[PDB]
Amino acid sequence: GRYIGPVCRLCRREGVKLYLKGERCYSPKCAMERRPYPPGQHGQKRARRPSDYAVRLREKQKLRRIYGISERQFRNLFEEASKKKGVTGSVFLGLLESRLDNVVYRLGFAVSRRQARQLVRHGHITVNGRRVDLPSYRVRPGDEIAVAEKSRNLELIRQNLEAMKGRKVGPWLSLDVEGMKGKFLRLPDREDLALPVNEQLVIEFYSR
Amino acid sequence: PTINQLVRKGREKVRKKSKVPALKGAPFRRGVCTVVRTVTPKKPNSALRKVAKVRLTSGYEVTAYIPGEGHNLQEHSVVLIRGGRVKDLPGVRYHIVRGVYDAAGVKDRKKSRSKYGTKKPKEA
Amino acid sequence: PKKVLTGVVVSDKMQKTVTVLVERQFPHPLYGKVIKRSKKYLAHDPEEKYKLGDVVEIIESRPISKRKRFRVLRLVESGRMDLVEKYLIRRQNYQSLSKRGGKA
Amino acid sequence: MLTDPIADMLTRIRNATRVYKESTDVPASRFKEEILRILAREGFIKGYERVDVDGKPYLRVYLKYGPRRQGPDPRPEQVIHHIRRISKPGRRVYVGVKEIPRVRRGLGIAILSTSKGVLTDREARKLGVGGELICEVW
Amino acid sequence: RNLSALKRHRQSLKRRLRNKAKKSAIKTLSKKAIQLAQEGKAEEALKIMRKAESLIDKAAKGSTLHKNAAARRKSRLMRKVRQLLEAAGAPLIGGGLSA
Amino acid sequence: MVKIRLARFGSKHNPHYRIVVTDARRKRDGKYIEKIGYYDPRKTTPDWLKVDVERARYWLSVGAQPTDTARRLLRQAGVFRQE
RNA sequence: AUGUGGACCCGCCCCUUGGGGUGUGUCCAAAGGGCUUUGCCCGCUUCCGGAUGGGCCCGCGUCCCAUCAGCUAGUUGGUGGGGUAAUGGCCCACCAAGGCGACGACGGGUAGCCGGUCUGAGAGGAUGGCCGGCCACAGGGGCACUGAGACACGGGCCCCACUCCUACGGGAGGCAGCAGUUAGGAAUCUUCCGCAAUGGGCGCAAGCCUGACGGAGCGACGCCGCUUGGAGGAAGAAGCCCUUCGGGGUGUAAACUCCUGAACCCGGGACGAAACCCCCGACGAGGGGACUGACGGUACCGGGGUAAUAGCGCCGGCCAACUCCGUGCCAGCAGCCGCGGUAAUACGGAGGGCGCGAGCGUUACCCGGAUUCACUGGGCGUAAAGGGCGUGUAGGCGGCCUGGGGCGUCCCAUGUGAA
Ligand SMILES: [Mg+2]
Ligand SMILES: [Mg+2]
Ligand SMILES: [Mg+2]
Ligand SMILES: [Mg+2]
Ligand SMILES: [Mg+2]
Ligand SMILES: [Mg+2]
Ligand SMILES: [Mg+2]
Ligand SMILES: [Mg+2]
Ligand SMILES: [Mg+2]
Ligand SMILES: [Mg+2]
Ligand SMILES: [Mg+2]
Ligand SMILES: [Mg+2]
Ligand SMILES: [Mg+2]
Ligand SMILES: [Mg+2]
Ligand SMILES: [Mg+2]
Ligand SMILES: [Mg+2]
Ligand SMILES: [Mg+2]
Ligand SMILES: [Mg+2]
Ligand SMILES: [Mg+2]
Ligand SMILES: [Mg+2]
Ligand SMILES: [Mg+2]
Ligand SMILES: [Mg+2]
Ligand SMILES: [Mg+2]
Ligand SMILES: [Mg+2]
Ligand SMILES: [Mg+2]
Ligand SMILES: [Mg+2]
Ligand SMILES: [Mg+2]
Ligand SMILES: [Mg+2]
Ligand SMILES: [Mg+2]
Ligand SMILES: [Mg+2]
Ligand SMILES: [Mg+2]
Ligand SMILES: [Mg+2]
Ligand SMILES: [Mg+2]
Ligand SMILES: [Mg+2]
Ligand SMILES: [Zn+2]
Repeated sequence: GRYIGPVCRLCRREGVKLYLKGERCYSPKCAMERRPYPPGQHGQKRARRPSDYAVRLREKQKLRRIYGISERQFRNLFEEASKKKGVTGSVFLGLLESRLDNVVYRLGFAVSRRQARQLVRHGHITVNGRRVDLPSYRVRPGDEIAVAEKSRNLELIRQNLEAMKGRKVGPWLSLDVEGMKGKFLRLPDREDLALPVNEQLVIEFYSR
Repeated sequence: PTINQLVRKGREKVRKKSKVPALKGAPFRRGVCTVVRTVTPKKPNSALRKVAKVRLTSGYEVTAYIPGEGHNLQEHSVVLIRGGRVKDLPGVRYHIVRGVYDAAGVKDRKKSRSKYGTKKPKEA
Repeated sequence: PKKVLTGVVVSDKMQKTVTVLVERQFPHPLYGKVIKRSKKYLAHDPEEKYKLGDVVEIIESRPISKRKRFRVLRLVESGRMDLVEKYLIRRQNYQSLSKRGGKA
Repeated sequence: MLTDPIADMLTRIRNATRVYKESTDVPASRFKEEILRILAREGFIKGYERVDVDGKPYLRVYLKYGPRRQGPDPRPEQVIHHIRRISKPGRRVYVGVKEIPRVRRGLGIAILSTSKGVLTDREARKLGVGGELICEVW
Repeated sequence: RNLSALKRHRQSLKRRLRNKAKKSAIKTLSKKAIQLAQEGKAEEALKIMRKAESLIDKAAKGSTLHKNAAARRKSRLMRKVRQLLEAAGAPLIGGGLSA
Repeated sequence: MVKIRLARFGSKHNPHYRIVVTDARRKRDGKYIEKIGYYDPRKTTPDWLKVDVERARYWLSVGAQPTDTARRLLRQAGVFRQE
């Protein structure tokens, strides 16, 4: 699956600006920019008061599409954050942020998570030295995520990591631009993430 | 009831009455068609519904709805059965599986195709 | 530890054997209430010594016959036919409970 | 005959407070006393005394109520919202110390009888004993 | 076909017979001893009880008896012999018995 | 008789045995008498052989009867100190 | 024959069920083989002890029907005897006349039981498939032999049923072992490799045997990981959407802008395997390279490299998603309520949308929601539910005070609760 289709139609249905096109979503043509109505031939008509289901459903899809993930993998992560000790709503977000495909995107090796995903699969990313090619591999803390040696001279990286000069990264990552090797210091707290998402709903959605 | 009464008598549990003796509690039964009659509906419906009496390998003789537009069920066509109550014909509590054995799957159907057992149209 | 029960002799009508009645109160698995419940043991009495009425200690023994696996250890208190009468009337009820009537 | 005298007392009290009696007379027993002793100490009554009534021994029980309230129905909040006989004759209820329940997250109590005497929930757990569980009160 | 552990069958038969005879010798001697005691012929009854003891203990050297099975058989024997003698006998040769 | 041997407990292509006292008539992977150690023949971990060496010598003392492999492993942990 | 010793009858002491000691009497032992030969190896005999395995007995627990209420002749107990490794009516002769049952005996129905498994907030409900433990069976029914152990799946005998041989008298069989065929059925795999690993049987060993096992094969049957990368318009021989041959949507979504490189090609290439054995040292000495890989040239590492499968259900309410045309109580839909009678978001198509995605639906069955058998946790004036009324048997239940006991109840320690 991986969805893998027209991403900006999902920017639009959920209603909030979404970074799936990673690069372009910053230009005045994110389609959410100056066309912010849903897809379809009812895109622009007046929408009635959604059921509580709707509300929870959408807030969940909103979250799942951010990280681009099959519901299979997603619900597995969620049950695991319930079973787990600690406020279960936000243990979720920490697990979701601990995904390698995502940690690569956070460190601006890639412009989209999607791009970052295909970057891992093609063995361009290392972890503690060794190669890893699983988008779902879980980064623990202390782990040093490098760019592949042979991939060091590749186009997209040369470009992408150069534009990473200047930029800051969340206070749980420690990217080093010289030798392209960030470090995963800490599981991110809820205030760290500026996700346009109300996970309380997300919990409540599986609370059915 | 008193505790003592409960200790003496107990509660009594419930029994499942199954609305499908397709026997074995099997999920499908094979059957040989007897009649391919037509039947009228009740309460507030009117039409001519395609039903079939079927002789079962479970050794049963039950009527069974033939879903879909056109069918090809002769006096002796063999056929598969699944559970399914037709709300309108009373005493019809099974469906014929369109697409298996002698029952051709509905032709020219583009929409809900896995029911009605029709192959992917050759639109390639 | 060979099990040791305590009970009431309710029968002396056997050769070197005495039926002992052992009562056991336990609380009910689902309904919580304590329920009395009982069982008859045939016990070995090698000297036709124990008489109908007394209360004896019964002990787990090497078998002595078909359904006779206990010997009579010591005696607790002497006579008390109340227990037997209780056990007697209980039996007498059965005389009814059939097709007609009987003794209540 | 009066089958469960303890239950009767708890009721007798429940019944008296709903019509806001000053005090109520319950037939005396060493046991009903050791309950009121707790009921009193945990602040649910003003206390009890051993009045004689046509020669036979009772226990006058002085009940507490909240302050006079306002709007329609000025009647005061009860201090005994709730009082329930739990172990009843012919369904006796015993708890181990591990099984002693938390009543009202502890804004209420549970009187219970132990071989260390009659105690509250907190009293018993501190003392590490279970017993027959007489009643809830919150 | 022909699993050549039907050889076990051949042997089983061969043995069956060895046991079978060993036992009949005991049964016929033990009987004879008892029936001799029950006549007060004591010297003759012990001279023969003693044979029967041996055969028994011997029987139990191979697999024909072994065990407390032989012990049993001896216990049943000497006990019976003494009683039929104690109906007026006075254990003459007093071979196998200790009075 | 009672033996000391290896009972297989790994995964396909991923063997781990448990060094086991058991009656020889038993299933290989069935009910045993006592576990007394384990073996990771692939040494995927720095701890790939471990023997309760006191206990090993106990069972040996009353006629436990090691497989030739089990004895290797036992020897290595220095059960019988051949010194 | 020798009697270390052990068995047996009678005694003697301790013990207490047949545990241990002791005395006279009686009875009971044995096997040889190999040598790198007079001293080593494997054996043999009796006894005591350990370890492992097992027999038997007992308490408690273990589904449904009372439209099954009475049951029982070895039946219950006894004395004696047979039998066993051993208790026992297990069996036998004789004697007593008992034993069981509403706390469900007798009968009938169903079923291997458990560790666990699914469900559930829990109490509970449901279940016993993989794996592990126990029990029972080996075409059906009986039986003993052999033996430490069997009443013995690939041992024996007899009877029955079926199949094959038959010179017609008589003989041969037994996949519920691996694989395989056939039938039944909605439905369930290869007549594959290997003795390398673990395990077992025999052998001093070398070895041998092992469809135990370790592996491979088939099947989205289940779980987990993974790919299909993604930046552009729209002429109907019966087939591109939305106000009458008309107004926007599909949608940044492309058959072509770079970038990466599943498949596929080439090269290296394993762990699992060190013991058994030989050698020094004493036939277990830190020496054995003595040798051993089915899986398999697979996994894994490196070099080359192509833009490279998408489906299925759904869109009236419950329930996330609406428009056009066809149809006109017809064709049909439907889990429930319900939709279709000419303007149908419910039928059939189309565009568009929603959910999931190597899957998606349907059927079937279990728990759930169901506090709808209610212990937690329900009810019965009128909704279903007080017996037509009494008497009282069994049972359930029991005022105040004191003392003993400690059965219920509570507490501490400990043993078990394997994997
Ligand atoms: Mg042979
Ligand atoms: Mg001799
Ligand atoms: Mg069965
Ligand atoms: Mg429930
Ligand atoms: Mg068969
Ligand atoms: Mg048979
Ligand atoms: Mg043998
Ligand atoms: Mg034998
Ligand atoms: Mg058998
Ligand atoms: Mg066979
Ligand atoms: Mg087979
Ligand atoms: Mg078939
Ligand atoms: Mg297979
Ligand atoms: Mg081997
Ligand atoms: Mg296998
Ligand atoms: Mg190696
Ligand atoms: Mg070898
Ligand atoms: Mg809706
Ligand atoms: Mg439909
Ligand atoms: Mg219309
Ligand atoms: Mg429609
Ligand atoms: Mg619908
Ligand atoms: Mg998958
Ligand atoms: Mg329920
Ligand atoms: Mg209730
Ligand atoms: Mg109700
Ligand atoms: Mg009425
Ligand atoms: Mg009524
Ligand atoms: Mg009335
Ligand atoms: Mg009464
Ligand atoms: Mg009473
Ligand atoms: Mg009382
Ligand atoms: Mg007590
Ligand atoms: Mg415990
Ligand atoms: Zn966007």
